[PDB]
Amino acid sequence: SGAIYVGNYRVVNRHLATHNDWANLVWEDSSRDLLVSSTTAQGCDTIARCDCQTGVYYCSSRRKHYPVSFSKPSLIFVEASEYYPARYQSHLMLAVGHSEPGDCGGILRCQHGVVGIVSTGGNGLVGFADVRDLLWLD
Ligand SMILES: CSc1ccncc1NC(=O)N1CCC[C@H](C(N)=O)C1
Ligand SMILES: [Zn+2]
Repeated sequence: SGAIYVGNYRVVNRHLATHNDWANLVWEDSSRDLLVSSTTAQGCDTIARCDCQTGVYYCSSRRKHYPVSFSKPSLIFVEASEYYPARYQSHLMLAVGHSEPGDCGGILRCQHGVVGIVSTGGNGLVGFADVRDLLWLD
């Protein structure tokens, strides 16, 4: 679990969005596993606008942060799950690092701000949904 809070927006994994997120929907994209909902309170986070390929992510299954080198956002094949059929997920960045399903929502940050959130993983890999291209979040 986990979310980014920026301005009057809450960014979550689309497969983990709540009834309240869908009732206050701003934008969603199943191909990116992202959903953004509106909030009444001002958010605590700021978004990176950069081309960093290194950063640090929070891993809830280890209660720890880990450093990572990650690929540029791209179209990656993701196997079927209880949430989606087998498909290509877009704007996804992969890295070597531990992750389990419940780790989705952990933030990846570089020195400039929030880069994205954990969205996929397996066998020593972790994948992050990029948010740096969503200029309207600011
Ligand atoms: C950190 S998620 C993870 C980690 C380790 N084994 C497996 C997984 N699970 C996954 O990758 N998925 C299940 C939830 C929906 C994800 C999607 N973005 O399509 C795919
Ligand atoms: Zn950066």
